Amino acid sequence: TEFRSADTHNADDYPTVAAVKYMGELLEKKSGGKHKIKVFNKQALGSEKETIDQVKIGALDFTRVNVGPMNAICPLTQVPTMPFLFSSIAHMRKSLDGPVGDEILKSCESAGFIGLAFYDSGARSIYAKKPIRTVADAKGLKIRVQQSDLWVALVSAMGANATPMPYGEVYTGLKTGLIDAAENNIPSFDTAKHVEAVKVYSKTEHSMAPEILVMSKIIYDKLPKAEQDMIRAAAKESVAFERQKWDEQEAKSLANVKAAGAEIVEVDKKSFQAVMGPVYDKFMTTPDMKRLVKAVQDTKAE
Ligand SMILES: O=C(O)[C@H]1O[C@@H](O)[C@H](O)[C@@H](O)[C@H]1O
Ligand SMILES: [Cl-]
Ligand SMILES: [Cl-]
Ligand SMILES: [Cl-]
Repeated sequence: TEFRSADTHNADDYPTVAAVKYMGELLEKKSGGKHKIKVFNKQALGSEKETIDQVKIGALDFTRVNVGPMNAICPLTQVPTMPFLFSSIAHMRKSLDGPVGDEILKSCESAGFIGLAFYDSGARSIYAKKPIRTVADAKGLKIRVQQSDLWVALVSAMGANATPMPYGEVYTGLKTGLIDAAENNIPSFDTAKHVEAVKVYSKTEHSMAPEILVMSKIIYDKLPKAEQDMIRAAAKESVAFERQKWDEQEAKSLANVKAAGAEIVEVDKKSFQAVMGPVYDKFMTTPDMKRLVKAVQDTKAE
């Protein structure tokens, strides 16, 4: 069959878009040409929230979203969203590739989603019209976040005025001053054109919330076991491809925004980490969540 998958990003070569296209190529190979994936980027099939609901009801086969908008519907996705959980991108990758990530992926089935892969999304940092070097600088800042209660809390802990909005509304919001700031990785800051509106990128690195690729359980459950396995393998094998593309995009977008006049600022990251204890207290509240946070931070470096 020809499966459909959604992505919000406009660029046809954005790493997440390229990665699901690569997954499709692998699936064609593994299935002897039976199965294919068509990737609808440019939010053609809806916002992240909308596509999650379409996958839930089986109208859409796959969606590639960030964990943020999955925080309510698949609560263990909150774990890798948590601020300053991971010590480095290497730590994140090892954690997500191992038993922690695999358990989180499996946990979404209870809500109607087959979790297939985590893709890299770098670290998210504040961008605004002024430098945010300490948490005091963030006080009162009108900053967009994703549609997630955890995210509202995360940024509120900095003293900021968290403003949940869909991704597609952020560019115009920044241009018109409806919002002061937002937060994201550099490729998003670049490719969504947020850098056109605000130039100061303060490296708070306050989350490494990854992307998650999910399939509709309704659709998955009707496929033969052998074909379910092909899909899972193709997704898993696409992660290494996504990461190589992601590394390249990190560099390309950094060059783009520096050339465009962005001011990249180092910050007192401990200032921001020091306010996050209550976020763990208020969100990491179940045995599974506590166990998985601990497993992540018990992970040994290579
Ligand atoms: O902030 C957002 O809404 C966006 O952030 C990006 O990092 C992510 O790649 C998008 O899928 C979307 O979640
Ligand atoms: Cl395609
Ligand atoms: Cl969106
Ligand atoms: Cl944001």
